Amino acid sequence: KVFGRCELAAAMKRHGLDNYRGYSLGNWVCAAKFESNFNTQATNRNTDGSTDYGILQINSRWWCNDGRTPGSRNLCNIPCSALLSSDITASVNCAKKIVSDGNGMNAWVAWRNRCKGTDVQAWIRGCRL
Ligand SMILES: [Br-]
Ligand SMILES: [Cl-]
Ligand SMILES: [Cl-]
Ligand SMILES: [Cl-]
Ligand SMILES: [Cl-]
Ligand SMILES: [Cl-]
Ligand code: NA
Ligand SMILES: [Re]
Ligand SMILES: [Re]
Ligand SMILES: [Re]
Ligand SMILES: [Re]
Ligand SMILES: [Re]
Ligand SMILES: [Re]
Repeated sequence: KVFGRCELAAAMKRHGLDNYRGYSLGNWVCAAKFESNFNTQATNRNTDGSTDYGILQINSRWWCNDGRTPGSRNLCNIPCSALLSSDITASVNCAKKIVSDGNGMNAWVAWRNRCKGTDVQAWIRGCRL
């Protein structure tokens, strides 16, 4: 599913991401924009053989199991395929674990490089929330 901006903001808010670990909703929408272009089915294979999955491009080296990333962990205790669903529950629950692990949203390189320090409120501007 390719979400619209405001639609994703509302869903992320229903799923408890607004101000989660202190990160306002716009940070999460911005991250999703630049990680996946709001496409829940986005995948990206990395040169190390791990793969990134879903709206927030969560990586199989640490967070989910895809059966083809040797020596990896599955710290979110999910199949990576769950991160591709039109329902964002699995991606949100895993993202909550990732953002709590020490480095905040810097865990998403695209967030650090394209959202951090910017007017992220613009991503939710005008949306019915
Ligand atoms: Br609902
Ligand atoms: Cl947009
Ligand atoms: Cl915001
Ligand atoms: Cl594996
Ligand atoms: Cl394969
Ligand atoms: Cl699995
Ligand atoms: Na894994
Ligand atoms: Re909803
Ligand atoms: Re909010
Ligand atoms: Re690995
Ligand atoms: Re943080
Ligand atoms: Re701001
Ligand atoms: Re809401």
